[PDB]
Order: sequence, then structure tokens, then C-alpha cells
Amino acid sequence: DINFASLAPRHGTRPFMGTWNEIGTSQLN
Amino acid sequence: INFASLAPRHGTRPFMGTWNEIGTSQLN
Amino acid sequence: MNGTGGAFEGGLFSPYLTTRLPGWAGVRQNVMGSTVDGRPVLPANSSTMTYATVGNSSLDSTAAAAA
Amino acid sequence: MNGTGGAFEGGLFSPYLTTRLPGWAGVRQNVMGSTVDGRPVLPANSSTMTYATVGNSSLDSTAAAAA
Amino acid sequence: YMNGRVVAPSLVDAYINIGARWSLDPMDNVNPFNHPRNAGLRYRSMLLGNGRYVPFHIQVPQKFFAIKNLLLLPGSYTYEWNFRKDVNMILQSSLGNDLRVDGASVRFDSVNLYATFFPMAHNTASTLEAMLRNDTHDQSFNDYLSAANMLYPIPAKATNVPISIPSRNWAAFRGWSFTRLKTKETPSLGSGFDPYFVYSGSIPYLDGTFYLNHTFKKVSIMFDSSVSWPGNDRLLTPNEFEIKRSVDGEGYNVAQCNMTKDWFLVQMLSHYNIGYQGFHVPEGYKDRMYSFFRNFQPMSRQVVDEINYKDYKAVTLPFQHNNSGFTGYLAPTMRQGQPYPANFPYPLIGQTAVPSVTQKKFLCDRVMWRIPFSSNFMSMGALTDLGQNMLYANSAHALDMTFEVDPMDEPTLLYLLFEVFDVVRVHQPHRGVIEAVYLRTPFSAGNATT
Amino acid sequence: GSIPYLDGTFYLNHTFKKVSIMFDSSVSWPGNDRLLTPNEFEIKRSVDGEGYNVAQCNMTKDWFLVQMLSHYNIGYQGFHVPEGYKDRMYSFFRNFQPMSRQVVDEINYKDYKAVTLPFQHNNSGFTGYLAPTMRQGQPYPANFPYPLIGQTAVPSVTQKKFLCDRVMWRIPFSSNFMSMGALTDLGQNMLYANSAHALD
Amino acid sequence: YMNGRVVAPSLVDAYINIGARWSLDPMDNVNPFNHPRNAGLRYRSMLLGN
Amino acid sequence: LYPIPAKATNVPISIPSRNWAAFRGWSFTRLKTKETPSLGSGFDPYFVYS
Amino acid sequence: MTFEVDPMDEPTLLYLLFEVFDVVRVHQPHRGVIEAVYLRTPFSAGNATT
Amino acid sequence: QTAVPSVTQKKFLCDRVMWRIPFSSNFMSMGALTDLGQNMLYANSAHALD
Amino acid sequence: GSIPYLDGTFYLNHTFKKVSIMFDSSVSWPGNDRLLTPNEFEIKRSVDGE
Amino acid sequence: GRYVPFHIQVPQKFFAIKNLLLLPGSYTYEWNFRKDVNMILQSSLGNDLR
Amino acid sequence: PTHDVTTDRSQRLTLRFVPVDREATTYLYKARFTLAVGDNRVLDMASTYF
Amino acid sequence: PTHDVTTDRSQRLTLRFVPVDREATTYLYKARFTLAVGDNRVLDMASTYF
Amino acid sequence: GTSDNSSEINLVQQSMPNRPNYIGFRDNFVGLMYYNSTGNMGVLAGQASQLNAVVDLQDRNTELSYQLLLDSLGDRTRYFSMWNSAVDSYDPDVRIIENH
Amino acid sequence: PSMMPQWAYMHIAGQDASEYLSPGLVQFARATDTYFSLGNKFRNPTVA
Amino acid sequence: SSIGLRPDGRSSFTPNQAYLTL
Repeated sequence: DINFASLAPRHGTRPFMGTWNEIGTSQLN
Repeated sequence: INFASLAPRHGTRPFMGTWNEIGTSQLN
Repeated sequence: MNGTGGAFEGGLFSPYLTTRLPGWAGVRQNVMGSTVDGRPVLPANSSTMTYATVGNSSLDSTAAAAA
Repeated sequence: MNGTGGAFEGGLFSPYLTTRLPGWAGVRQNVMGSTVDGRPVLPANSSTMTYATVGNSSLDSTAAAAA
Repeated sequence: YMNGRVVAPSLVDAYINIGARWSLDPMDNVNPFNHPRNAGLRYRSMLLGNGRYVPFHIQVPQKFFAIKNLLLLPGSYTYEWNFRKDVNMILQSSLGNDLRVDGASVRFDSVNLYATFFPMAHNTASTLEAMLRNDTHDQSFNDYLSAANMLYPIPAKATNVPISIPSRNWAAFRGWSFTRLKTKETPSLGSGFDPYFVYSGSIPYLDGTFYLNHTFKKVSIMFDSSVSWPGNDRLLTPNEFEIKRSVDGEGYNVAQCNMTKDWFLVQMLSHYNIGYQGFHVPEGYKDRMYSFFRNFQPMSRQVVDEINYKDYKAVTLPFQHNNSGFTGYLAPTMRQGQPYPANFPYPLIGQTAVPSVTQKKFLCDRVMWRIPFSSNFMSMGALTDLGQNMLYANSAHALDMTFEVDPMDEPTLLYLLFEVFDVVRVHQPHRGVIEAVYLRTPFSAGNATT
Repeated sequence: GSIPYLDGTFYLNHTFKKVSIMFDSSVSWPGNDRLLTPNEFEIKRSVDGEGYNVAQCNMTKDWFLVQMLSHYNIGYQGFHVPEGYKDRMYSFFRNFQPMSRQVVDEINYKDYKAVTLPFQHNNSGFTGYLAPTMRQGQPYPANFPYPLIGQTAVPSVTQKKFLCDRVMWRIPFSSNFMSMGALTDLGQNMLYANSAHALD
Repeated sequence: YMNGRVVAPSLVDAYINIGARWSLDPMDNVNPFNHPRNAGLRYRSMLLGN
Repeated sequence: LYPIPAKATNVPISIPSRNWAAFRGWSFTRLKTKETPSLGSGFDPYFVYS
Repeated sequence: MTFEVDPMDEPTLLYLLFEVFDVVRVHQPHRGVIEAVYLRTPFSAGNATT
Repeated sequence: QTAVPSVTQKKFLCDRVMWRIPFSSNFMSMGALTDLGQNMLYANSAHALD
Repeated sequence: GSIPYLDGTFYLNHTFKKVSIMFDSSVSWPGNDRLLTPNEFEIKRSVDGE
Repeated sequence: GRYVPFHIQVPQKFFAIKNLLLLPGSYTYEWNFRKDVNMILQSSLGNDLR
Repeated sequence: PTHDVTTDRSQRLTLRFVPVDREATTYLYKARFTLAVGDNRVLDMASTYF
Repeated sequence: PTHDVTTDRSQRLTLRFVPVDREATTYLYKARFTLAVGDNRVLDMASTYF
Repeated sequence: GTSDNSSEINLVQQSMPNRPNYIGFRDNFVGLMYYNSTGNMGVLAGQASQLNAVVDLQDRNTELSYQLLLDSLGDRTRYFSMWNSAVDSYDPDVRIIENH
Repeated sequence: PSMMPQWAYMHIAGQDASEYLSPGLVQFARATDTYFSLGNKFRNPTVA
Repeated sequence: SSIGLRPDGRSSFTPNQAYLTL
């Protein structure tokens, strides 16, 4: 049980893990 | 609810939300 | 043009130029001082000069009122 | 003559002389420097000089290559 | 004096570097924020009027970091502050002359402080006080700069300026930041009044308009004879920071100027964290007025080399004659002369162009160089990565730094500041009582261990 | 030309002095003692003000507070330039311009001679005479623009002013002049919404 | 009438309010949006034609 | 390496406080700046000596 | 320390040289892998910062 | 009666004493072992004055 | 003559001005705020405004 | 000389205030200073100065 | 909101404070006021200015 | 003593109360000060002098 | 010549106009209040108990800290007259003479 | 030792303002935030 | 949170190895 949250900066006492913004959507469209 | 009664009502429910307790900024 | 690395390393070998500038007026070896505020009394004669004889408490400019 | 102990202490007393020579070319003060390796026009005037306009990317004297 | 000292117009007339955007080398180190075209000033002067005598009326704010945003609970406090009538300091001329010799702001008549209260219901205003007065939660402000700054001197024509710091605990240390200040324009801040400050123009020390920022060459960060602080072979020249690399054979300059490669990488990484994932122009909001990228300016020019043209003839200013017969000899006066083909500006184009050597430099100002005290130079938070490492290690190391600056004929100052934490914890437990406790971690200034 | 009435090109709102509001001749609406001036709104306090001015102009310290409070709510946590998105081209801070000059006072000046336009001569001999026509004259020393600088620095009196275009003065009907909602709190109380009140 | 009537150039010359950010009080309350340098209007005028 | 100016004696030095866990002694001599390259850099064009 | 020397007429430089115990321990756990751990004990080349 | 406008000059001249700056909170000499010579800020740790 | 060093006849004590103490690298010893100019001990106010 | 600036410190010599040791609070404290030249300063010859 | 946001009693919004005591040196001006935040109201220090 | 002899907070040692009001008549000069002794500190009136 | 006696050769005189100088208060009124000098430092204290809460050090300058803070919040290109905020902005062209 | 007591007390590391403030204040400051903000007076740490 | 398996390239100063099963 080794989560990767320890690699995240801490803003307070909780990690700064982001939301599900993991994208590569764009084209000229 | 006494503290929550001091916020503007956008419709029916108040406008409380998005806790923005900040003040960390410095040079960096 | 010599005496302190006049032919080799210098500018400042000497030191840990670590005196932090001392923060107190008067650290300027030969800079003609300006003047007493307002007055432009030129003299502020240079702080490497005649400061044993402490500030010459010159008579204040009150010609109209005092007379 | 005068300067640091024109009459007294220290050829150097001022310091802690602990600048350990920092090692980088150009640490010397007024040495007429050498040439770029095999480019003798006495190029390196000094590391107190026209190095204000640093970056003289100089095209060499290769004329047959130019033809 | 600095009027009635006629300058020969041919010095910088219409043919100087006729092609390039080259900063005039003689006035490279002249303060640029002293100008009739300084739009910030000429608006700030015409605000008072256009006459000699001005009955002004100003609204000076409060800018101390522990008072600027305090929320005062209902007590009764004193508020005392010493002002300053030194004309050289409060005023600001455009020539940087000495205003103490000419005319001064004679009188401060009726300074009086204004305060604005939010009209709040006494039910909530009492509840707000009742809990804001509780010691569990109390205001806490950190100075925005948060850096213990010290001024080290640099004599005339000096190049290598070393500094030192005695053995000390670097608990929460966020990095360095340094610049150069000409010593003829800086007040002795620790004194009530210094009669040796013959200056009126912009004062980069306490104002923020740095211009001499481009005259550094090399920096070394020695921790008590250990290898340099980045010394895990983490740079192109891992022993020290090149900045303004001179004539050089290997490919280490960058961005069409003489600024070296790693230093650009360090500077870009520090401000924007845009170093490792390719270089791109940063976000418009992310670069501010005092940021690195907005002010960086490379430039270059080519001049007739003297050692290869075989016909070079160094003509001094008084003798060159361009545009003769239609302008003054050496003063902006009535035109005198005859016409005749010119000789001064050696042509650099056409079929008769002379051989030339290019010289390229850069012009960065209004910023202070930054070297973050982080393992990868990034900014992953306020309490830097290596700050916590010192605390866990819990040991003290001395610091030794040396610089190589471009020599100048006038004494200057090396203005280096260490990034610190400068937080306060103001707490008011009863009516009309403020208890502010100050902490400044890596360079403490307290005589009380609680 | 442009009609300020229906396209929003107002330019004369810099000529108001004092606005007084009374509900059926009661105590003034602005409040109990909400304003530095006792019982009215003060603008353009130009003739003389012992301690009430702002921004090196002749406005009022309370009118500036009200105006910035109605538009950007920047009234109580200190003043600052509002954000760009919140400052449009019809807003107060975008179009507020203070100014001041230094005419030569005549009461205290020793020798002042008011010369009318047809008699004052400057730059003569190299320009026209009262009309953009062919240059006529001789050169001579000039006389109209009284100097205000240098060794000869004839005494002067300073008059300040301000311009505010494309903006309508606003007095929100709220207790604290803020914008806590579109439907104001004061225009919701039983006192105003359950009775009839006059207005002067 | 508003074109055949002449104006004395010296009324506002190069020496008026020198060094001051003054608004020329005689011409202060006149309409400011009536001008050749009214970029909005001269765009609409030239938009139709010439 | 610590510099020594021209015609000067009484060279002081110092090391800021640190540990001497396995120190074994000193060893010193007196070189000449004319005959010592700045080999901390790739190539020093101010070293004219064979 | 404080060395007093003869006043030579040209810019020489002192060459102090301490004594330390720098060693290595080269380890080759498997094919194609080599690693070392340097250690200069009195004047350590690494510390908590670096 | 025929005096000349003048200006005064003060100065003090003390001999035989060595200026002293006691290392106490109130500068008083309440004992041999001073007040700050036993508190742990200046006893437990190690500082380096300049 | 009369050597002031080993024989306690000191006579040039009156030639001193501001003397500053700064203990670790920033903390100034003379106190938190304990003097009329609480950053250094001033001995001869060369020119006094108050 | 004749014209001479002075900077003097006058003590307190009233028995109820000369050493009072007053506890915290806020007190107003005013006093009327003589300005009669004849009484303020004495003359050796015994003559009249007014 | 209507219930408990702002008061209905009499309160000023802007207060001026004249100096209690003032000291005008040749190059100083030392003004000392007394902020009086009455009961049942809080003052944010960012609003104050001289 | 090391515990309760003296404080550690930033307490000024000597104060410089300036006159709140003053007058200069023909024969006398009257100055009025409001000396303030803060809480948890006690002033010995003997150490006061105009 | 070297005379002002209205001689014959005094006809041929030229006069350049004097150089411009413009003098007014600094940006944000820096320098008008003594900040960071331990000698003349301010006092915000709980009048009932004269316990000053503005203990100010000799080094950290709050003038330079405030200028950076002002730039961080918003942008310093609009001139705020009230606080007298007007950043000294040298003309970009004059510093770097692009001679076309 | 990533947290020293002097650091947590002065809010250089540890809980952020949304946590160490009493629940009464956090609810209050969220409510009255369109006007009279209180979010620039309590600083919150950002360690790395 | 996959797995922190810790059986006992390599280094001489530690007899520790970690398995990560993803």
C-alpha cells in the first residue's frame, strides 16, 4: 500500500493532488 | 445558521462556499 | 595604479569584504557632504575631517522674529 | 610607500585574506593576457577592459577557406 | 553645473550603429530612470502643478507588513510615526542633482490620520470580536519580500568581491537574490539624516528600479570549503554559476546573446518552472513588471575590426567629419563648414563593406537575479525542499561566496539579500492590548528563546 | 453631434457640488451620521476645504468613498486600483482624471498688470496677428506668459480640478453603499416597502 | 457660420499652461466627442465612403 | 590557494568553524602567480608561461 | 593561521594544503554496473545542503 | 561691545579609563557571573559576534 | 615614553564614535530596544539635531 | 564668548516629587520656567544684567 | 441580506484624528495620535492613512 | 539573579516626552507634558529632568 | 567675447534652452515615513499598556517589499493618483536605440 | 523532524487556515465574503 | 497503494530491497 501522494506538494496538511484534468484534446477544430 | 444568515441569498440558499483562507504568497 | 595586485590578482584579494556597510551615516571617506537640511550650507565638510570639535551650534536664522 | 601601513602593520593587515583565490580565468588584475590559442594579436587586453561589450565572436583570419 | 556643459552632437548623431538596436556603451551604466520621457515621473510631477511653490495635499499610506492588514479589535491605541522632511529623499528630480542646495519642502502643517469603519451590526461585531479575541485563532502576516538584506561594499575598479557568513544554522532558507547599486545613490538608512546623500534621482535600493543588474560575471556558493551548493555535478560548469560569459569557444551562450546556458535555465526555472519541459514564453499573468522574461533584451552589432582590415585608421572624435558643412563643429550651434564627403562611419554593407567583428551582449534591468535554494531549482512550495532537510540534519554550516563583477570607475554596492521567513502572530487577548510575536527563522534577530 | 442622453457620452458630471436627500423633510436619508459632512453629500469642495480632499484634486473624502464603494466595493479594506475585468469603460476609476495648475495670483504679487489678448505679444514677428495668416511683426522681447520657474519666480496660487466623462454619479440605496445584492437591503425593509414617503 | 469665423492662434499657443496637465477651462464644458480625432466617428464616416 | 600581494608580508588566513574529525596536519609552500594556471576553467588566456 | 613571509617584489601566492582521508569503495553488484562512494572526512565535499 | 558673530564648539576629554560595555540586561553589575552569562541562549548554543 | 598598553595610562579614549555589536549574523546585542538609538552605542554625537 | 547656545538639564527639587516612584497610569506634568535674565544667571561683579 | 449585516444606530464611516502631540525637528515630524476603536466595532488597519 | 530581575521584552530604557502645549510669555516659559507610565513598569521620579 | 556691455560682436549670440528637470514626490511616497530605522521607528501600542507592537529591524526594507507586493496584486500600469502610484518607466526606445 | 514547534505555532508548516481556525470563524468568514473579507489575515503554510 | 514489499542496482551500504507490484 504505497500511494504516490507523498510526491505531491502539501498546502496545509493535505496533498495538492489535482482533479481529472489529464488531457490532450486539441486540434485545429 | 446565525453566521450563515449574513450571506447574500442567490435565490433561496445563501452564497457561502469556496473557502479562500489564503495569505501564503511571498517572493519565491 | 598598483600596490594591490598591480600586476596580478587584486581589485580585492584582501578581504573577506565582509564588512557589511555599517549602517550609520558618515561612511564616505572624502565625499563633500551636502548640507544641513534645507540649508545648503555647503559645509558638511567631509567626515574624515574636523569632527573632534563637535557640531558648531551656529546661531539659528530668526532675523525677523527674534529682532 | 603609503597605504596599508605606509609606516606600520601589515603589508596586509586589513584582511582575513581569505579570499581563497577563486579559480576562474581572468582573476588577475592588469595582466596583458595571452592570445586565443594560436591567435596572437595580443587579444586579451586585460580582465579590466572593453569587456563591457563582452561577446566578441570574432571570425578568424581563414582567407583560403573563404575562397 | 550639469547645464552649460555642451555635448558634441556628433557623438551619438544619426549614424551611430546605423543598423542595429545597440545600447550606447558609454551610457550603459547610466541610470535610465532619470529622463524627461520617464512617463512615470512626468505624470507624478505635473500632479502637483507647474509652478515653483506648491501647497500640496497628500495621503501617504501605511506599508509596514504587520500593520498593513491588521484587524483592530475595539480597544484604544496610540499611533506614533516619525516623518521625514529631507528634500533629497522625499522629492525626486529628473537630473539626479542635489535638491538640498536649491529648495526644500519647508513645512508639514497639519498631518492627521483618517480611518474608515465598516458599519457592522453590533450583534455580529460583538460576536466577531468575541472569537477573533480568542487565542486559538489570531492574525498572522508575512512580509512579502521576507528577506534579510545586507549591503556589501565594492571599491572602484574592483572585480572580485568576496563575502562571508560565520557558521550558522540554515533552518528554513529559501535562496539568495542579489543586484548592484551605485554607492553615490543610496541613503544611510540607519541614520536620522545623512548630509552625504547628494542625490535626488531614482534610488534603486528602496524603490526597485535596478539597472546595474547586468554587470555580474560569475558566482560561487561555498559551504565551509565543501563543493558549491549545487555541486552535485548539476550544471554545465558545476563548480560555479556563469552569468555573462565572455569570448568563448564552446557552445555555451544562449538566446543570441552572451548570457550562458545554465544561468538562463536557472533564471527561467526559478520564476516560471518552465525549464525541463521545453522553453516557451510564459503566461502573460505569470510574468510581472519585475520578472526576468519581460525585461530581458539581447542585442548585437558589428564594428570594423582593427587588426584585420589592413587600412583601419582610428580617427578621434574631434577630427571626424560627417555631414560637415551643414551642422555645428562640436556644439549644438550655428552650422559652420563646407560640404565634403564624410569619413567617420565605416560602411558595413555593399560591395565595399569592410571586414568586421560582431559583439553581442544583453541588457537586463528592473530585476534581481535569483538562485532558489531548492534541489532542482524549482518552486514546489514556500518551505523549500532543502529547508526541511537542514532541520532534519540539524547542523550548522558557514557560507562563503565570491563574485566577479564588471569593473566600474565609481564605488558601488553589492546588494545581496537572503530569502527568509518573516512571519508575525499578532494576538489581542483583552481590550486595548496588542501582543505581537515576531519570528524570522534562518537569520533570527531575537534575544529571547521564548 | 453626439447626443449624451441616449448613447452614454456624458461629460458635464464634473460641475456638481452638493446633493441633499430628504424623505418627507425628515432626517436626510444618507443616514444618521454616515458622512463627514453632517447632513448632505459633498462633491467638488473646490472653493476651500480645511481637511477634505482626495487624490490631489477638489473632490470630497466621503464622495470618493461612496463612488468607489458603489462600483467596486473598494471602501473599507483600503483603496486599490480595481481589477481590469471589474473596471469597464463606463466606470468611475477608468475615467477619473485629477489636474491642477499654477496661475499667477494678483492679490499678493507686487506688480501685476492684467494684459488682454489683443495687447499681449509673444513670439512676435515670426507668427500671425490674431489670425492664422501671414506672419507679421518685428521681433522683440515678449511679455504675456508670466514665468513660474527659475530665479524670477513670481508668486502664484494653485487651482485644482478634475474631469469625469462617460460616467454617471451613483448613490446606491443601501445602508453601507455596497452591492451585497441586486435587491438592496434598505429597499426591502418594512419602513420603505409598507408606507409612502415623499422625497426632496 | 462655424467655419467662416476665425480664431486667434495666440488664444491657446505653445506657451499655455506650460508643464501643467490642465484641461483649458474655457474649453472644458464643451462637448469632447465632437472632433476629427474621434476614432469611433471617423471610422463610421469612412465606412460608408468618401 | 591564498593570494599574497606585492612586497607584502604577514599573510593571515582563517577557516570558519567546522569539524576536524580525521585531520592529519598541514603542508604549505609559496608559489608564484606568474607560474600558476587557473585550471578551474577550460582555458585561461591570462597565463603566459612555458 | 598567520604566515609571515619574506617580502618578494612580485605578486606571489601562498599554497596551504591540509591533510584529509579521501577514499572510495567501488562496488560492482552485477554485469555492467559500477558505483562508488567517495568520502573526504575532514573537509567533506558533500553535506546536507548538496 | 564690538564683538563678532561667533559659533560654539563642545568636546570632552577623558583619560585613564577604558570604555566598558557590561554584558547584562540592564547593564548593572549585580554579580560576577553576569545575568546573560548563564541563560541558555548564550550558554547552550554557539554564536559568532561581529 | 610611557606605554599605555602595560601601564594603564590610556589617553586617546576620546576619539571614538558609534560602536556596533551584531551577535550571530543579524541579531544586534545591545538589546531588543534599549537605547535612544537602539542599534549601536553612540559616543560622540558629532552634529546633534535634538 | 558673548553669544552662546546652551543645552542644559535641570533636575527636580520638590520634596513630594524629587523621588516619588509613581506606579503605572497617565499623568499630566507641567512646570513654569523662569526667563528673567537677572534671576536666572549670576554675575561675578554683582552688577545688574537686565 | 437584511437581518444582521449592518447597524441601524448612528455611526460615522470616516474619522479624522488630530495629533495629540507633535514634534517638528529641522528634518523630522513626529506626530502621535490615539486610535479610538469604540465598543462593538472593528477597524481594519488597511483603511487608515495619513 | 537570573529569573525575575529583568525582563526580556522590547522595553525602551529612556523616554523623551515632548511638550503637548507650550507658551513663551515675556517673563516666563510654560511647557506641559503628559508622561505616560505603561502597565507593568514603574517609574522612579528621581530619574526625570527637563 | 567676454563682456556683456552690448558690444558689436554681442549681436551674434546663441542660446540653447535649459535642460528639462521635473521634480515631485516619489512613487507610493517612499521615503516620506521612516520605516525600518530603529532609531526613529513607529509605535502602534495598546495605550493602556505601552507595549509597542511594531518592533522593526535595521535591515529588512519595507519600501522595496511594498513595491513588489504592489506589482504582484494587479498590474502597475494604471496611475492611481490618490496613493500616488506611478511606476518610473523609462522609454523602451531610448535605452536601446534601434536606429532604422 | 519536518515540523518544529516554533514553526507550527508561527504557521510556517502544519495545518492551513481552513483547519486551525475555530469552526465558528471559518463558517463566519465563508458567509461574510462578498463584503468585508477576512481571508488575507490568516496565512496558511505551503511546504514542499 | 499497490504494494510496499520489502525483501532483504544494489548498494553495499544497505541490505534492503523494495518490490513494487503494480
